[PDB]
Amino acid sequence: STFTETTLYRILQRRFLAVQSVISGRFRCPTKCEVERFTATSFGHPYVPSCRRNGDYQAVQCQTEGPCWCVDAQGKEMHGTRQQGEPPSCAEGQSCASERQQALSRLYFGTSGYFSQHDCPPTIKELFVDSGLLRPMVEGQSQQFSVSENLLKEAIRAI
Amino acid sequence: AEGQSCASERQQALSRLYFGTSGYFSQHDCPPTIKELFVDSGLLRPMVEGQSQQFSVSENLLKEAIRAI
Amino acid sequence: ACLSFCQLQKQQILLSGYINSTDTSYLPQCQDSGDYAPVQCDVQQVQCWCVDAEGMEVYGTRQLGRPKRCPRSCEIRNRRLLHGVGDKS
Amino acid sequence: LVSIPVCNNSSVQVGCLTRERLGVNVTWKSRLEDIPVASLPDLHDIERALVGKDLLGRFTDLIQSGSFQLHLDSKTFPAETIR
Amino acid sequence: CPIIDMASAWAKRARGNVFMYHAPENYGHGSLELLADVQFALGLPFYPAYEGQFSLEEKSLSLKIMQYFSHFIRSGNPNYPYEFSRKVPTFATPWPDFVPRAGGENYKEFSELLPNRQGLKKADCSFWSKYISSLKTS
Amino acid sequence: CPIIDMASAWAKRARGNVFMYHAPENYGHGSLELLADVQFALGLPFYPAYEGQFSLEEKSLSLKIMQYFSHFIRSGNPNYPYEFSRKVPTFATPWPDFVPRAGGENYKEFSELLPNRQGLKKADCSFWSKYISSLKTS
Amino acid sequence: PTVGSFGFEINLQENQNALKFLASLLELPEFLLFLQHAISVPEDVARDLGDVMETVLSSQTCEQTPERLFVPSCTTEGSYEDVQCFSGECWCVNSWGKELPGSRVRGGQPRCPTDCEKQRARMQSLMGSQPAGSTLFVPACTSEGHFLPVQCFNSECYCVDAEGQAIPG
Amino acid sequence: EDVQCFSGECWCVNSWGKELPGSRVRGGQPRCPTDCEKQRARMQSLMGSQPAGSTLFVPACTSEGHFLPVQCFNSECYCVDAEGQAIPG
Amino acid sequence: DLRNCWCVDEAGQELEGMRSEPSKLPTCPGSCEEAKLRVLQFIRETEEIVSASNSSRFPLGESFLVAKGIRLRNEDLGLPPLFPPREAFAEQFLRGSDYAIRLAAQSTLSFYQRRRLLRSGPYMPQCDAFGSWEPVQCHAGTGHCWCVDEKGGFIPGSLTARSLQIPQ
Amino acid sequence: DLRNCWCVDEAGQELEGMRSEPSKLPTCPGSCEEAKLRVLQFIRETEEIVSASNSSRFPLGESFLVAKGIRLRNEDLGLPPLFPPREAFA
Ligand SMILES: *[C@@H]1O[C@H](CO)[C@@H](O)[C@H](O)[C@H]1NC(C)=O
Ligand SMILES: *[C@@H]1O[C@H](CO)[C@@H](O)[C@H](O)[C@H]1NC(C)=O
Ligand SMILES: *[C@@H]1O[C@H](CO)[C@@H](O)[C@H](O)[C@H]1NC(C)=O
Ligand SMILES: *[C@@H]1O[C@H](CO)[C@@H](O)[C@H](O)[C@H]1NC(C)=O
Repeated sequence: STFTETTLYRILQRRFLAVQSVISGRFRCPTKCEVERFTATSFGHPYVPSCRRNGDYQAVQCQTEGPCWCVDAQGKEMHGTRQQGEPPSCAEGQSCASERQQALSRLYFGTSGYFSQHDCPPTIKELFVDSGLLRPMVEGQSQQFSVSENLLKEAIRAI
Repeated sequence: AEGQSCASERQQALSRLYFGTSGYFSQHDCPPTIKELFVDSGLLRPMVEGQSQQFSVSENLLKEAIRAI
Repeated sequence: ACLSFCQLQKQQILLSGYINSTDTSYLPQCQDSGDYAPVQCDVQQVQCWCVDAEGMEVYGTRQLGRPKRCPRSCEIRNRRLLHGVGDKS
Repeated sequence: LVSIPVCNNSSVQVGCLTRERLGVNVTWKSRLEDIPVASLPDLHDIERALVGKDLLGRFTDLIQSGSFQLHLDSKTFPAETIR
Repeated sequence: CPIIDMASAWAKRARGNVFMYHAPENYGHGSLELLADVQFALGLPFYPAYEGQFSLEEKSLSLKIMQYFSHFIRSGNPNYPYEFSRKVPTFATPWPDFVPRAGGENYKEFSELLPNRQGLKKADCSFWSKYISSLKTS
Repeated sequence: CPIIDMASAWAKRARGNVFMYHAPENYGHGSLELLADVQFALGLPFYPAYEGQFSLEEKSLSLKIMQYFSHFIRSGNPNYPYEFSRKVPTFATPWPDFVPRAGGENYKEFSELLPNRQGLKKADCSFWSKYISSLKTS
Repeated sequence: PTVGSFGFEINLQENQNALKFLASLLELPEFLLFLQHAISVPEDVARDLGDVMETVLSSQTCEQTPERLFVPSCTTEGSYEDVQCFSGECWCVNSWGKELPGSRVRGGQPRCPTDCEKQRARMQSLMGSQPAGSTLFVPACTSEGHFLPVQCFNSECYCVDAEGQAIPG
Repeated sequence: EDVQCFSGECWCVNSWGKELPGSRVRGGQPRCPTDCEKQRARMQSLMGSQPAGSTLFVPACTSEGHFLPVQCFNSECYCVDAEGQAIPG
Repeated sequence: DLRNCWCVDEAGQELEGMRSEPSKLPTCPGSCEEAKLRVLQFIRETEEIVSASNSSRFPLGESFLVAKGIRLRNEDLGLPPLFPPREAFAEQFLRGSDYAIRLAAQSTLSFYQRRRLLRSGPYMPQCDAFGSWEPVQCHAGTGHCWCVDEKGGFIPGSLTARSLQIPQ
Repeated sequence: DLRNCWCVDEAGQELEGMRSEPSKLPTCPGSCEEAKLRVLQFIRETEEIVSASNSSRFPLGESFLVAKGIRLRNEDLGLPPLFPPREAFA
């Protein structure tokens, strides 16, 4: 219909981002985190952000020799935290307490197993990661890859 | 007493249950050196085994065979 | 915590209708994120239009009460191009 | 983290009562068709995730052990009690 | 060991999906000319002649096996009843296709849980296929 | 596979008692010219040079191994310190002798519990001894 | 070091080796069969094909869910604490969710492994990917998990502390 | 007695002192095997000491341990009771 | 009208709790009320071991030994063999794995909460007035309104987690 | 006579139950009395959970859940976190 879905366009963005891989280390354009980090480092003003190689914001973000807090994946402050001194611990792989609540609500569900049986996603553990399909990706001949897996999931996304 | 040796053996476990704490001795409370010399190490296997069913070898005859000989 | 650009304007209109005491029939309806909601109108809700995320009113989409969808940043720029403000691509 | 909005236009109401005490009855509310099971798998949780230290406990600690400064007509003034 | 290289040479053609099963040894009712994989597949526990001779577990196994062959004869894949709808198969375990490569070569074992094994007789189908294939030519 | 037929042809002579051990793979401290069976036997965890480099479990293992070789060099049997006293050996597990027959061929594995295994490399010492011994002569 | 299009670190030797691998990834019969099953992923579980690569690279660590009446034990702040019990057995876990294999003791509670075991079982496993005779340093330690006081490597034996650094002299 | 429990697992035993292997279930209590399982697992084990093709009668039964109502042998299928004797006719 | 007619389930097991007279008509539930009776009986013996917990008639280490598979007969402990109902607990703590692990967990909840909140209990399966299953089944406490057909059994897919409309 | 000298076992673990003054001599058992003290402490907490059994302060299903490896914190059950000594038993 328009110029977008033409094959003349999608070859150009693939030739653009493949050059951007050997230039920037990313198989993508820079996201909102990486632009804000560069413009803060350029003019030298405080509050430089932090980006954990995925393009998203790193969670706990401190400014220069001052207060510190944590941020979601959008650039906005979490209101229940501003801790002077040590950096906080915001959801850094702390998914047990949410998962503890699912087990207690399954514990207090009637009796006899009428439904409580039926309460990784489905059809992925037994099609992709077991059936020889992921094994070409995270494997090879030796150590000389250092293949970042926030680059391969950027490789399949942009291509 | 027709193979009713559990109730005697139940008393040995209860007296081991009520023996102090901490395992200072209670570890040290088939006979020894028979399970790992005779019935495992190929020595009994010539007796209760053969080529086929045509033995009916009574084992109150083999323990009478070694006794009288 | 400090105040978003919405709630800067929603206080500035409302006290101007309190200091001068002359009412203005518009106040924004921004969400929790601080930026504007796309649909914007007054308390009587008779003409609700789509707005840019920066704040300026998108010219043309003044419906009579409820936009089913609002134009986003491409389709505004893609159509104003086709009206002819430079950069024919 | 998932976002659950708990307020509306009808969350707060005011009125002068004894000529120097402007009361306010804040009413948080949140629809149950906003909170997934994977977020809060129990109605007991939606009690405790609301009355707990995140939302109600942090707010009581703001108005008790702190300060709160409203900004009207270039006049800054405190606004907290406990009742 | 022919049926492996029947599948693996067919799968390296990459012209169609390749699937493989393997029935276990089923000791009971050896009074039938059919064997332990066709009877689970062509509706034999439901026959009027074979009424009561099967349990409610071999019979319920032999309905998810009929769903395996039905979704294959309809769509060439025993997980999807059509060739244009790809919702999640919520009837049994999702069959993975025979990937003709090391780290793969998957199949399905027709037991009560229908599990996904990986590599059938890979010791012995390296014997007749790699040892003897050097002994016969040399 | 030589050491099996070294033992089994020696044991079918029936002239003396035949005993066999087998040390496991011991990954640690590969900085020694001696290996994992002699060091447990000739008092190496107690040496003044090797002070502290061993645990209190490899060291306590290497006292029941010294008792194994001592009761052999004294009496030809690693369960009895004399050739005329046959009380029960209450120091470790009773070593069974290498019975050169199917259902036997016992040995000792020098691990923490000192267990009695049965048949060392019987797959692989049927390979070099029964397969190739027909391939070499024919 | 290097500065790219922005404040980026460029190990260009690392970047060139990835694109050599990426061209070899597309020249495979078994990537086309990976891409066929990536189409058949539903929309809610994965929006884009990068989200297919998000779930698949994450599902390789998802062990099958335990018995339904099991409930984990968290810390004060919630940090998925060490000894993790169920009906008779307890075991020890990482910070992530899986359990350390072999640590499933029966009755009582296990000791979670110290700095020794998770250092030596790595280098016992790395010993299994070496040429024959090509040893490397395995920290041998006591049954209590504390280090043996004199570690050894390359025909050199040095004394250690309770932490891992060689004290000099 | 039959069900023999310990810390988490229970199992089932004979009259003599040993336990039936494979019956060590985890949690709750197992069902001790009926007249079916100790008859067929003998003749499944006796099937393993036969020539190839030389079948013999294995009593197949339900998951509840009760017999399948029509047992079969030597291309002859007969109905049974809940005990084992063939009812005539 | 001189015969005693009780009624059983499939495979002939008596629903104990009654015995008919020669001149009565036995009430017999079907397919939904048994799954409501057993839940009523589960809450019943939940309330039994919270009463003996209040009455202080058994040690606190009693359920630990039954969990570990150690059975003390009353002949061992000197007391008369039936003077407490001792073998009640060891029956109803060894009925199943998933059964007794909930029955303790429901009781320790119901002991402290009655001694002191949330209006949440277990799930009683609501039936119709005929005796069969209501086709919609809502669990207050979570928000799951699922559907059940044909003498029990969750039909797959039909689950609804916290919606405004009732699942038809 | 101004320093506080307690005493430990091997590998430096304090026998808790005391703290010395600047002008006292700490009694320190050896090798047989610890194995008599722990048995005295075992009979002590044997007599503790027979008192709470008499006092009726804990449910009868409490020890069943700790046996099965299910740990209920006091935050879950509405009650204040230290108002009973709940985590003594577990
Ligand atoms: C209206 O109120 C504003 C408040 O800032 C004031 O500055 C202004 O002088 C007033 N009058 C007019 C005519 O705008
Ligand atoms: C808040 O929103 C509701 C719903 O649109 C509306 O009825 C109400 O009038 C609004 N509040 C005010 C003060 O306008
Ligand atoms: C809010 O609080 C006030 C003061 O306690 C009370 O009179 C009123 O009923 C409450 N509710 C509403 C809806 O205003
Ligand atoms: C226990 O029983 C007493 C009477 O003996 C009663 O007053 C009390 O309410 C009961 N419940 C609790 C939790 O104490």
